[PDB]
Amino acid sequence: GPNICTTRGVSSCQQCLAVSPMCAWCSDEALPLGSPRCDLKENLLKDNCAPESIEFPVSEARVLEDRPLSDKGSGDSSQVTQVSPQRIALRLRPDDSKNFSIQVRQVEDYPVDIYYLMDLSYSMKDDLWSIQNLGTKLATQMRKLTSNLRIGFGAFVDKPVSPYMYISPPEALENPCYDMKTTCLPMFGYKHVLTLTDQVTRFNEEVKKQSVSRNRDAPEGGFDAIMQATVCDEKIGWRNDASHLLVFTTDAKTHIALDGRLAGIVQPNDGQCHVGSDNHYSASTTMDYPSLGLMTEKLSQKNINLIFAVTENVVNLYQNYSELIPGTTVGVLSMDSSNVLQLIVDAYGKIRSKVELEVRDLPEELSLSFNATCLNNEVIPGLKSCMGLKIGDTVSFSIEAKVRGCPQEKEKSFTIKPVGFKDSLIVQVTFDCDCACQAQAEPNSHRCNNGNGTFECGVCRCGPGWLGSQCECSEEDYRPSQQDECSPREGQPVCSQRGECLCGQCVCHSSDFGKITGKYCECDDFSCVRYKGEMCSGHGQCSCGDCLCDSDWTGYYCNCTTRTDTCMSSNGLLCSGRGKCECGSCVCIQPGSYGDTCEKCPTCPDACTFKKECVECKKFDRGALHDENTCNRYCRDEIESVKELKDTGKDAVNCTYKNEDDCVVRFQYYEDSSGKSILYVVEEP
Amino acid sequence: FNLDVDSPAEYSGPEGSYFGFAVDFFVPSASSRMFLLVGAPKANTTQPGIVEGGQVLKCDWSSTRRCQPIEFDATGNRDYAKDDPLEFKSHQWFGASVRSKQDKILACAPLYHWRTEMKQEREPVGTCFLQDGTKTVEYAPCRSQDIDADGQGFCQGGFSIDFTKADRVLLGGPGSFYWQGQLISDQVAEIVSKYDPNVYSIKYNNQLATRTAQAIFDDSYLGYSVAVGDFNGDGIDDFVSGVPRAARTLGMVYIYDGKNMSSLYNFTGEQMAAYFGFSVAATDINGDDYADVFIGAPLFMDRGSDGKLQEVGQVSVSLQRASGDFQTTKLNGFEVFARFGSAIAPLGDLDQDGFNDIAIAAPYGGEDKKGIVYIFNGRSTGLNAVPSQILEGQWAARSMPPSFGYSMKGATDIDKNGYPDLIVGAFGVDRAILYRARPVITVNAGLEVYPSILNQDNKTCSLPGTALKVSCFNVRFCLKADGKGVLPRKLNFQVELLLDKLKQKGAIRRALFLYSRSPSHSKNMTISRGGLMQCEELIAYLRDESEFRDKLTPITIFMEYRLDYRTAADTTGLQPILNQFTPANISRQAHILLDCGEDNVCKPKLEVSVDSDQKKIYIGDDNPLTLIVKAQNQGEGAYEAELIVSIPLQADFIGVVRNNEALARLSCAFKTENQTRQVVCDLGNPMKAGTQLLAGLRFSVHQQSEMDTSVKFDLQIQSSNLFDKVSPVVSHKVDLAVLAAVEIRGVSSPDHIFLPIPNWEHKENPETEEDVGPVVQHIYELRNNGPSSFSKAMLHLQWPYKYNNNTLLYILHYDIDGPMNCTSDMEINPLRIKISSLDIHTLGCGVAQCLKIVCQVGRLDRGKSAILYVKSLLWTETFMNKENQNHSYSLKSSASFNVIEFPYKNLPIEDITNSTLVTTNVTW
Amino acid sequence: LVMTQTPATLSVTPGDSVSLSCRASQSISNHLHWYQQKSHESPRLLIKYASQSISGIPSRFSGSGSGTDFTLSINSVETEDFGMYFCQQSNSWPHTFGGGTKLEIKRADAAPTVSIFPPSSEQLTSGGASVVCFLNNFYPKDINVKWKIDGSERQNGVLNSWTDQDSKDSTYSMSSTLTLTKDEYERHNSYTCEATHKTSSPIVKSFNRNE
Amino acid sequence: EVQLEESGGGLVKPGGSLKLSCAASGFAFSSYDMSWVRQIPEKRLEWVAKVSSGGGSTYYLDTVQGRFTISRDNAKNTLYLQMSSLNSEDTAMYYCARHNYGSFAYWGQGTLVTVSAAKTTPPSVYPLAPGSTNSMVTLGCLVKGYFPEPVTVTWNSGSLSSGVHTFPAVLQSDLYTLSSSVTVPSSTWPSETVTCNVAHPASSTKVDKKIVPR
Repeated sequence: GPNICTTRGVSSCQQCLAVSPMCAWCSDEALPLGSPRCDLKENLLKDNCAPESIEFPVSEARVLEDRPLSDKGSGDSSQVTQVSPQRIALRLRPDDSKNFSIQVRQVEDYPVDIYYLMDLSYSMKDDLWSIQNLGTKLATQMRKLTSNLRIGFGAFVDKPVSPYMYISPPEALENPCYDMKTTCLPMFGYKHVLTLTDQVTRFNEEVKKQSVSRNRDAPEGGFDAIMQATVCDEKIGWRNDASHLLVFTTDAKTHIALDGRLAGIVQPNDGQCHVGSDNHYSASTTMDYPSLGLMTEKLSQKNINLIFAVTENVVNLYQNYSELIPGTTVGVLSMDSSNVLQLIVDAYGKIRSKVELEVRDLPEELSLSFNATCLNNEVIPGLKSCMGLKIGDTVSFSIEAKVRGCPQEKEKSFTIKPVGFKDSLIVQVTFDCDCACQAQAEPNSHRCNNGNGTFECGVCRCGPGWLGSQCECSEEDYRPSQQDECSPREGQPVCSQRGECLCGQCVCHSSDFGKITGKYCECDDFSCVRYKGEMCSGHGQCSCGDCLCDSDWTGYYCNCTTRTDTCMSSNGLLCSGRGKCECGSCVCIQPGSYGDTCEKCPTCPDACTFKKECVECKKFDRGALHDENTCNRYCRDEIESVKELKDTGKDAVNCTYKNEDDCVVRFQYYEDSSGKSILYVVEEP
Repeated sequence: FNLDVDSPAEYSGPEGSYFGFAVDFFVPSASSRMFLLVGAPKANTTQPGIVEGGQVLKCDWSSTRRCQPIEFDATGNRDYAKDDPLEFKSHQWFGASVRSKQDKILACAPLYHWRTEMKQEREPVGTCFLQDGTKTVEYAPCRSQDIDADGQGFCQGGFSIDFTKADRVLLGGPGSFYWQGQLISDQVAEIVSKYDPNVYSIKYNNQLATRTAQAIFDDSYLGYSVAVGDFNGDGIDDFVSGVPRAARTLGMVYIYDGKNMSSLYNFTGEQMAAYFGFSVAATDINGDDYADVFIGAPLFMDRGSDGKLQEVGQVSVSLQRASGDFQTTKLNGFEVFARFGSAIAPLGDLDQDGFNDIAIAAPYGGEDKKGIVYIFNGRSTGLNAVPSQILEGQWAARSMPPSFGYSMKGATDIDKNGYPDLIVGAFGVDRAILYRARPVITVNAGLEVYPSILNQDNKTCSLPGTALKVSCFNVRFCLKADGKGVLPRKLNFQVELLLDKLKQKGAIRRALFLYSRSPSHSKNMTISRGGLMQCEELIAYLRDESEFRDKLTPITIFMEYRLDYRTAADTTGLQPILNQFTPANISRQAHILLDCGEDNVCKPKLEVSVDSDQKKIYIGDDNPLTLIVKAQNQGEGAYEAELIVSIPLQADFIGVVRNNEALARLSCAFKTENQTRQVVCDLGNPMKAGTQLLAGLRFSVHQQSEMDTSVKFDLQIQSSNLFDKVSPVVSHKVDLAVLAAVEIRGVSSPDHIFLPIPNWEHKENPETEEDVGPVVQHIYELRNNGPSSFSKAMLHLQWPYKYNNNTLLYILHYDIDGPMNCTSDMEINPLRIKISSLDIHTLGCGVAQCLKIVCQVGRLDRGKSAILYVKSLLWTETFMNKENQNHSYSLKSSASFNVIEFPYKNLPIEDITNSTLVTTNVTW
Repeated sequence: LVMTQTPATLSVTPGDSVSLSCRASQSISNHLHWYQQKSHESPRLLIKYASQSISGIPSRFSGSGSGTDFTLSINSVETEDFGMYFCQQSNSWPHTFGGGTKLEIKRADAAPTVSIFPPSSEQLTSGGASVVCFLNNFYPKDINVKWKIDGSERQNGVLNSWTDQDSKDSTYSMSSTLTLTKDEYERHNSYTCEATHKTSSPIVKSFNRNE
Repeated sequence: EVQLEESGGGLVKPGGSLKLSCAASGFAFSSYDMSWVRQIPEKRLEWVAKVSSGGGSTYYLDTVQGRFTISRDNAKNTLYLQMSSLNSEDTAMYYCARHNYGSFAYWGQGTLVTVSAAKTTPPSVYPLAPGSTNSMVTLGCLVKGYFPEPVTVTWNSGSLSSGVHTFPAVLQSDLYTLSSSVTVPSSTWPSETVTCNVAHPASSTKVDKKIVPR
């Protein structure tokens, strides 16, 4: 009957739901302060509260929308779908949870939007020349990955300001390379040239039309260019139903956030688009560089993968930046850039080998635990991702959505999406902690029989100044009567020490360092045994001084674990199969075995007196292992009969025993037959 | 924590000039009036032909907020040709970096450009303007024949600045030598004295500079940030130079000897593009007279609980040691993009507590990203990483946000009290704010009640409006306004008295005051100088017994305090604050007398005795022990009754037993308080006479060591009562015992031998196993089953050998393990059995002459197995009888033992003895 | 690229202000320089990079402009400002110069000193005869010089040369040489040099071979 | 102070070759770009060629390229221009110049190059004396038939500088003619001698001509 909420939720209909998923509470005077309250649904149900007055909400896992996952990227009309659930309805109760799953496929033939963002520093003039054959060739090789690929183009040459640019010391650097019998272009920060197009032959021509500029400061403006290419969807030509590949091609180290201080650039980068009608970054002289933080958030939020097509001698910085820009990839570029075709095809294949989920707008009170199915039906806990996938393969994530306490009565949208994917799961989450009869309540002073109080969930509830079992003994004074069962067995305390009986219920006057709950002031939130300066070492919660252990802990002080890896032996058996596990350690078995797993046993009757027991049952149907029906699993040794126990010359133990039939049987116990235990039992005892 | 944000001195200049880039504080020997310096890089001015040159303005902190320019110059570009700048004063950012000492202000322009007569190339050398009193000097060692990027042409002297103790100037020039950087250092005195306006390439005799480095250091920016301090032990302050792109963009901080540009110390960042070196500051945080280095890394990416990279900003703390071996901690921003490493600056001693400390800027933090500055005290072991208070921007972005704390200075006492302020810049708002430190008052308040125990019949007070008398009590309120530094002698305290706090919340008002006829009273108290604990007294009325039923519930009396502000503040708006660790909630409980005889005194008669459920604790395990403690009340009741028992830690308390309805369920604490170990049960606060509380107190007694013969628990019950607060102590002992049963076992490897062994023949002098006979291994073992270990035992073996004159068992080898050593009387292996590679019927030791083998057995742990194996051969001659066929035999040895000595020397000890027979059945 | 420079010639009275204009066919950013060239002297940089003056060049000279249109202004022109001016483009290969402007200084009108010389005996010996007329210290530069032989105008064989404007007095001198064959010379009696100039009514100098 | 001095100009037959030198001092020669700029008889300036500070990059006027070479010796502080396949269009005053980022900050004095099939000819110098009275008397000398330019005229070996006007040469049919005048007080002439001194470097000829009364 009396279980948890018996003492913890009786004072409040919201509290009983706050306290435990098993509790219910009747209304409409079904059990008009009969005796038990809250308890378990089933106890009230049996004690005349079977009708739906019980106010017993349950948690639920429902799917609002499940458009089926698609096999092919070109399969337009119905939107090509990359994940299975689309919209999910989640209903929680306090300290409860529900499971769901996320199926994600690396859909085959999925369209590709690729932008070629080029380093336009003078060392690249021969690259622009080599690249004259790309676009056409890049797309051609990519036709195998997908039938639909678009190619765009842009460039960067660093911020056109005093310390980066040759400062325009003279006029001569307004249109540079006058220094070396040639001509080249001025510095522009970031430029956009070609939006993404299916007419990829346009790239061949657009790159031939370009030429390089001069940079004094070796570090590149590549981070502004990446961020703008990443952010400016409207010009870059990113279509949401496509993978976005930003290819960054360069021969040099990048310039980063707050380095811009040298040019008087101190304005924070807000991660916004600043490219105007001239397809030019107008912020190139006023805004600083984006941080690794900003790049990561914007490319993740908008599903842009970055490919670093970087020459060999600077790879160390790009690889290290990618570690701090998750989801990106870095390859090695040839000095003539002829391998961009291959670099990109492999970079794409690498990008599509990882499935990773991110949850947007997740509230502080909810915890989403993941177990990721990386292979077959095996799941690894603590993972938002799986590695080693091919295009056309799937990944399956198991998610547990748990809520702590009782968060506010608002509907929140948890967006669970693979990174780089447009499709996402919207989980719509609400919290059922109220009783319907909590809202359907009209306190109104009167109605609590003859009195002044409140009313909820089918019963009256007089507050301070009126209290009583129903409506009486405001501050005692009608109290020196009625007695009542204020304590078990009528042992006559006023109320279990910390409290006093008040007209059928006790009132706890204590208000120091915690709370007291229950009819007889039974539950002390603050009073239990410390293990090392803390109640039960922080490995459980207390209720009435009784500590309720957490997962994988036991004992009064919750310091005895139920974890067994520390008492497990090298053979996979707890206590090596000969001993008892206790508090993460091992209790010695009678023959005299010793050590953490009973590894050593110098006294132990030789194995022959333990192995005969197996032979005696597996072959002769006698012994403890026969009577206990245990030999078949206990003895995993191979036992063979032989006509003769031969001079093997190897590690064979000569064992012997006299049986129930007054016969003497000899056998040999041989160790390490390619890791197996082999017994040779004479056919003729 | 004492830095207000209520009445800061708010200073600002013309819009768009970026006032707030750099701040400083000017304190000339010339006067008692000090000024704040605020730099404004894009400021326009008088200088003809110059736009966005920048300027530093001087501001009087005593009201008079107008800022005015420092007259460093007034003229246009230095000419060569007429109207051809030889130096470009435009777009140079003066005020980007500002610093001063005494009567000298040195302003920087990191984008100051020069023309060299040698080549028509504008170069970003960066220079400073020195205002010496009324004399102006150009400071630019960065300008020389080394005209370009290879040289000093790109130094951009001016991104960072400082001065050493005494008078050296530290000018960072991060763009030098292809942005490797350079720290430029000179005595300001030489700069002033040796300056010639017709030469822009003046070299100074004491000039120091970081030497040109290898290409390895390209783009490192030494000079973006600089500080000074006593790093290389004593003498001249060294130079702390931030080099944010050193170490492959991780960043490094170099400490150079103040007297010579050679690296002394090198610190680095752990993360790429964190910008370790944006803000370098130094301070003696531990109060031990040695500067440490705190390095801001504003773009630092931390790792959250979900594995995400969070841009928060880091402050890397390297704490100095005499050996030069720096210890370290890290501070980090809380919010994303709230770049915490942007500025570190001295605060000095925020509470005048002996520690030098700092404040940390996170300029882009806060909802509405205004900028947050974190203030905390120093500690003898480091920094208190958690802010006690923060300063926040009060202005919205016009365009770009203010970036509060971008620049910062402190550790200066601007007002009369020696509690330093923070000058916090906000360049994006063209502003800088002076956050002043307020005096701190520790207020010791106390509340006492004389008739703490009340008697409702003692109606001695007159109620002013009636002919009736009142049972009453005296409530006293005292105040100590203690404070240091400069605070008004007279402080104003507002105090409220609340009576019956716990009942006014909807219950009957059990008590009220005699004159106000209400449960409350208040007054404004004037407390002066500190220690002058003046007081007021109020008299309370206990309400008529004919109406209110309470008898046990305490009357609580509370003090609530507020320290006032306008009436306790200076003329500068510097209001006082009370100490952050001082409560403003003080109370006393009063109780009503119940029973207590004609004497009107609660006179408890507290007694305790116990019943032990278990009398023994075994040595070597966790032995449960439950003691039933009986708490009696044979006199009057008690107030705040408790059971106190002193328990050795080895007796680990579990709790009060809930498994026996005969016992009271008492809540019970477990604690250690000031070299004690104690268990405390809740016997009920309002204890009444005749109450009997019995409870079981359960312990687990470990005590595995060679301890005392018994475990002692000291028990008493007590109260907070007027009379006889503590019961006599009952001292309870539980016997400890040595329990060490040892089991003797053994086995003969084969249990039997058959006589017709193949190829077993007699030889006059047999060799090898084959000419002697079967090998039998006899195992004997002592196993410790009882929990108590032991130090010494013997294992005694009797090996039957000579039956009549026939030698049966020849011991090949004694295979002994564990702490065991065998001694034999008779020769062992007399037959020279070099084999290795491993009363007729009963041939007992009482029949066949036996060998005596005694094995000493040393210390054994519980569960340990002490083994003796006897490997022996059965010799053919002595089994193959000659006289008449043969007989079946039982060859029987005997193993006896005696455990003699235990480490548990003070405990009762019993010898542990037993024996086992081991036999082989030899048949045909 | 073509650099058009106007005006080609300029007459400026001391104390008056002038300006020159340079036009480029395409945009040359600020990559335009200005030079001055005085008589029998080399060009000197005046203004570099459209507005940056040099070191010992007066403030009176101020350059301005960007892209396609540049100016060089001279406030209060001094006598010493006489001479040629050139702009030059340094944007694109080959570097190009404008046509150049000849700056002249205006001063008080001055009539010429005219002196007539007969052929020397030494020239007559070799078979030639050059009659020489010098017209010195005059202003404005525009003067009409005619030769009359026995009253009849002659053009064949007459060679003129004008000096560049004098740096001290801002005046001009010219030399008119009438070269004939000795036998032709000996067929005529009167040789006259006629100079028509403002300030007057031609000025005439004569020589009679029969005197 | 920057010093630039060009040399090696002179009369070259069409299709011929000629090397010009320009010595430099007073500056770090190897730290600056060098150029040749020529002034064509119409008084138009034309850039001819540029050599980078280290000599690595060399730029030429398109109508010059393949015929001219610009080079320098940074140890000898001397700039060179080796011309070949010369035409009449190449006749000009050649000036070496030092760069300041696209400008020609410092210029030489100039070396005159004449491309022509005409032969070197010395001047015939004739006196100009008045025909058989005032406070001042004007005298002169006619310098006729010389080739190529230049010719230098002084009076009384440089002693008489006042009253002197030397006219620019006029080219008539492959020969140049110039005149020079001198005004002296009438009371000092013929009492004092006035002599016209004519130097013609191309033919190493110097002629002293006394002006005597007619």
